[PDB]
Amino acid sequence: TQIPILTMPNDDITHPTPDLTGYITEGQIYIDRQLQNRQIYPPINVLPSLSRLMKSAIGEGMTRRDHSDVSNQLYANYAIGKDVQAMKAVVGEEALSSEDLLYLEFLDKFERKFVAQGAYDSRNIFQSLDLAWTLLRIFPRELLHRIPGKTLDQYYSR
Amino acid sequence: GGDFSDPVTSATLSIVQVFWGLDKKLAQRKHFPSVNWLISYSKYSTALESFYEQFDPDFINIRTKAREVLQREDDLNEIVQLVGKDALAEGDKITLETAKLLREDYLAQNAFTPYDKFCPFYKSVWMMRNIIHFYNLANQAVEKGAGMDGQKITYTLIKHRLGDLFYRLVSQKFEDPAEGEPALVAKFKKLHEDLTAGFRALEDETR
Amino acid sequence: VVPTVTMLGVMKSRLVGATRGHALLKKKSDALTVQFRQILKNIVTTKESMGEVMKDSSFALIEAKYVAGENIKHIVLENVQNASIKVRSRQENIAGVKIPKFEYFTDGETKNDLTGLARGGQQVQQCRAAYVKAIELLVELASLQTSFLTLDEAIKTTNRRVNALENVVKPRLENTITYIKGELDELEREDFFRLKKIQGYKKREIERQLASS
Repeated sequence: TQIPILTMPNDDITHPTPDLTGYITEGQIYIDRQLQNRQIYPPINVLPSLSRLMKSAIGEGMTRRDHSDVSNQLYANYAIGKDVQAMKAVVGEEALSSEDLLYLEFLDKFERKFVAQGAYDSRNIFQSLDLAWTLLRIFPRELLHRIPGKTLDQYYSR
Repeated sequence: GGDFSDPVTSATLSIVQVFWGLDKKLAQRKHFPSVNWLISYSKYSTALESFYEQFDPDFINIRTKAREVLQREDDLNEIVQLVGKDALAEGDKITLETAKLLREDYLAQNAFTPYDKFCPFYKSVWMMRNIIHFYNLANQAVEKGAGMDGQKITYTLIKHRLGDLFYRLVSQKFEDPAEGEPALVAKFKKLHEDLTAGFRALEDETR
Repeated sequence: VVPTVTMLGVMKSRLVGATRGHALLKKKSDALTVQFRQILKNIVTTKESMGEVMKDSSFALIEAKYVAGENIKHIVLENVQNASIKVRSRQENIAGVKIPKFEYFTDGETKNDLTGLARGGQQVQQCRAAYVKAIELLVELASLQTSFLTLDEAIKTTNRRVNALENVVKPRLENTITYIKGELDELEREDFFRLKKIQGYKKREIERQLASS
C-alpha cells in the first residue's frame, strides 16, 4: 500500500506532476494552507479530499458497521456548516434558524476537536468513530437524514 | 486572430507615427470606417498646429472637447454596463447625448454613397463645431435653468421641443459635397444659427 | 492584459473569487426574496383588516349618529375619544435590510384621550380600533417596499456578476493560457529542435571531413 507524498508547486494542481499522478492513482488527500494558518495541526482539507475506493475499507467484517453512514453524515454536515458560516458572514447571523446555529457549532467543534489531533495522540478507529458519534449526536435523531435505519437506534442513544 | 501582440504589429507600431487601429466589433455592427477612436493615436497633431491655426482657431479646441467627450462616453458605458441606465446624472446623460450623435453622424461614413465617398475638411470642421455647440448649449442649460429641475433634468423635454434641430444635426451628413461648396457651408451655418437661436430662446423661456 | 504565468494565476484566482461571491450574493438574494414573499403574504392577509375594521367603524358611526344626530366636528372634529395621533418610528434589520418599524397613538406610544362623544366609547372601540390595523398595514407596506428595492439591487448585482464579470474573465483566462502554451511552449521546442539540428549538422560535417582525409 502506497501513500506517496507529492509536493504541488505554486499551490495548484495544474502542475504537470500532480496532474499526471492524478490519473495513475485513486485518491487525493490535500493539505490546505488556510487550515495551517488556522493552526489546526493536521490541516487535511477533508471536504476536498476523497478516496476513489473508500468503500472497500468500510464494511462489516472489517472495521465497524456504521462507518459509511457516519462518514457521509460528517461530509454532508461539514458542507452545510461551511455554507451556513458563509451565509452568516452576509446575513448578519440574526436571521439564522436553530438548525443553522447547530451546524455552526458543529463546524466549530469538528474543526477544533476532531481534525486538530495532537502530533502523538494515537487514535484507534473505534474511538475515532466514537468521537464522530459524539459530534453527531448533537443533531436530533430525525435530523440525521443520511443515516440509515437500525443504526441511529443502535448508536444515537450513546 | 486580431491580437495586436503579433511580432509584425508590435515592430510596426514601435516606429510608425500615426496609427489608425481598427476594431472588429465596429465592423460587425456595420460601422464601416471601423476606426476604434479609443486605441488609435496620431503623433502628428503637434506639427499641424500651424495649419489648424491658419485654417480655424476653433478646431484645435473642439477637437480636444470631442476627445474628452469620447473618453467620458467610454467611461459611462463601462459604468452603465453593470450599474444600469438609471441613476445617471443629467450632465452624464447630456454627455452620452451628442456622443451618440458623434458616433453615428460624424465618425460613421458609408464610403459607398454619393455623399460619403468624399468629405471636404471644412465640412468636417463645421460638423464638429455644430456638435460641440450643441454640447455646450446643453451644458449651459444644465448649469442654470431657474432651478435644478429646470436646468439639467430638462434633457427629456429638449428631446421633444428641440427634436427638429437634433434631426437636422444628425442628417447634415447626408448632403453630398458635389452639391456645391458654398451651398453646403451655408446650410451648415444656417443649421448652427437656427439651433443656437432655438435653444437659447428655450433656455430663456420659462427659465 | 499581458500574458504570463503569474497573470494566469491571478486571473484564475479572480475567477474563483468571483464565483464564490456570486454564490454568496445569490444566497443573500434568495433570502431577501423569501422575506419579501413573506411580507407580501402578510400584507395580503392584513388587507382584510382594512375592510373589517372599516365596517365596524361605520357601524359605530351610524350608532353615534342615531344617538346624538350630527357630530360636533369643526373645532374638535368629534367622532372619537382616543387617537391623539402621533407617530414614532424604529428601524429593524432583516437580512441586512433596514426594515422600518412604526408605532403611533392607539397603536403604540404617544397616545392620549379626553372625554369623548356619546358613543365615543363605541367610536373608539371601532373607529379608533382600526388604528392598530392601519399601523400594521403601513409597517408591512414600508417593509415590502424596502425589501423590493434591496432585492432589485441584489438581483442586478448578481445578474451582472453572472453575465458580465465571469464571462469577461473566462475568455481572458483562455487567451492567457493560449498565449503561454500555444506560443512559448511551441517556440521552446522549435528553438531546441533547431539547435539539435545544428549539432547534428556539425557532427555530420566533421564525420564527412574525417572520411575525406
